[PDB]
Amino acid sequence: SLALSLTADQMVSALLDAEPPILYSEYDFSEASMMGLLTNLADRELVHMINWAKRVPGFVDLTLHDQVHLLECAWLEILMIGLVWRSMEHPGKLLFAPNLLLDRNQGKCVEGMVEIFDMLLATSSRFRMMNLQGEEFVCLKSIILLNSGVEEKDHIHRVLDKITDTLIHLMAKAGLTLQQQHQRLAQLLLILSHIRHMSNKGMEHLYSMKNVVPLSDLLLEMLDAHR
Amino acid sequence: LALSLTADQMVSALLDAEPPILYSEYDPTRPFSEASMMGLLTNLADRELVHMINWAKRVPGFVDLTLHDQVHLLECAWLEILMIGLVWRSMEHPGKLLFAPNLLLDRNQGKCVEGMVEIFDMLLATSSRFRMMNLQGEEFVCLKSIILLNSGVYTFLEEKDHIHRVLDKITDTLIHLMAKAGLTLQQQHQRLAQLLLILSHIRHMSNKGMEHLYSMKCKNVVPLSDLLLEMLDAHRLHA
Amino acid sequence: KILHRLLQD
Amino acid sequence: KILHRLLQD
Ligand SMILES: O=S(=O)(Oc1ccccc1F)[C@@H]1C[C@@H]2O[C@H]1C(c1ccc(O)cc1)=C2c1ccc(O)cc1
Ligand SMILES: O=S(=O)(Oc1ccccc1F)[C@@H]1C[C@@H]2O[C@H]1C(c1ccc(O)cc1)=C2c1ccc(O)cc1
Repeated sequence: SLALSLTADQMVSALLDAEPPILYSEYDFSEASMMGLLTNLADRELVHMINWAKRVPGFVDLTLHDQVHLLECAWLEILMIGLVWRSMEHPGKLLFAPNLLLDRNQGKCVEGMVEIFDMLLATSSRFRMMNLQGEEFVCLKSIILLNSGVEEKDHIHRVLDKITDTLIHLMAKAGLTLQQQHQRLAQLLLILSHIRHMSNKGMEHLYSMKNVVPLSDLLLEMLDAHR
Repeated sequence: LALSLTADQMVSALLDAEPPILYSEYDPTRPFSEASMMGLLTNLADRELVHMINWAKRVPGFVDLTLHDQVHLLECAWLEILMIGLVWRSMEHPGKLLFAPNLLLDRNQGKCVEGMVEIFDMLLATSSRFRMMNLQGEEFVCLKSIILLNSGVYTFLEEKDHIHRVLDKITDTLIHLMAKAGLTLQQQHQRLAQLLLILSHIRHMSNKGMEHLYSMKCKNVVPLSDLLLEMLDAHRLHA
Repeated sequence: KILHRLLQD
Repeated sequence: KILHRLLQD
């Protein structure tokens, strides 16, 4: 209701204010220690993600069943796009946390993780070359939440169209021509296909490595959702 | 020389490059088993792959790439491409998937194979989604070409920029189709977004499908062709 | 499930 | 590489 009535700038500002904080890791090593830091970090990020999702316009209008479904489907995608976003200004490096900056060689510590790291780094470099803006990023992340699990179905689609309008608004405001607007919009959304791909592959390893390190109860239930 | 094409010429080239609808080797003299069902799908996919390869060569800009780059894109996107073709020809068949004119299956027949009904439901939902949006054939061939060029582009430079130029051209072509169809400017970027967001679901279905195709091979359900083996061995991996 | 009650706030 | 061969023929 209210989400459908928001203006383009109101959409942007609402998503900007809803942005979760950048958390630190416990970092002060091995494969157990590497996975331990990542999982501990991800688990704390999941808590903020849940409360962030509730602040995404139109999300609370959905049933608790659908809200659960959407987050179960998109949680790793959301974590990953957050990771590549803050890793933008650090070429060849992944900024999991301000005190946890890892290069691809440190991804060889865990079996099969270097392949995912490379895909994430390539995504980050792609964001860098496109000069992805913060206002665009928050639109992409909200799209991922609402799309990756989709009168309820039509409501989700109406909100999605609004975010599309918001993206186009940002590009028009940036001075881009009409042809440039469509092209950049297409470019951004096709990256979500790669983000989906990385999440599917990452998930495939996570419910394999799930027994290496202590996985939290919430994390396990999110993992179980993809099985 | 793909960047010199107009929108209409892009569409015409893509329409003319379309692969034929093949038939399955379905034998109605015997009942379905997990193996027999998987055998039909495997055999069909294998024959479609050969036509896909020749179709890919007719996609503007694809032959400009090195053989190693052409191999990578096809290895990454082959199942996505098969699936979007499946959901496209299943549009006018609610509740059913048209693998072939002589192979039209519903979700209950998908239960014949372990873990396939989940993918079948997704494929059905995607086909229904296309039907609801009234996807046009001109739009479909654009989407299928985008999948070929995009899905493996992030896992590659010089010709990396070439691909993105061709992809921008296909974007221009899609908008052109929607404008010619009389859609308002706002409706054009909304529909563009809607179609492209569906590609994420197609990636998803492919990943899930590939995952089970490992296990079917690893349980020796049906013999896979050497080509199909190598396509599967590109994904492949890795858990 | 945990996710359920975390959303229910 | 069979795919490689087919892309040439
Ligand atoms: O590299 S992987 O795909 O996992 C693996 C793949 C192959 C082998 C081993 C792996 F660990 C996964 C994506 C990203 O790095 C890991 C991770 C994570 C997430 C949850 C979890 O339980 C464990 C790890 C991430 C994260 C991304 C963003 C963050 O803010 C935080 C973490
Ligand atoms: O159902 S599945 O995802 O695979 C699974 C198989 C068993 C259990 C679970 C699975 F998920 C896969 C997608 C679609 O149906 C199967 C199939 C195929 C493809 C290749 C192959 O070797 C075998 C099957 C397809 C196809 C789609 C379009 C076509 O034109 C042809 C086939």
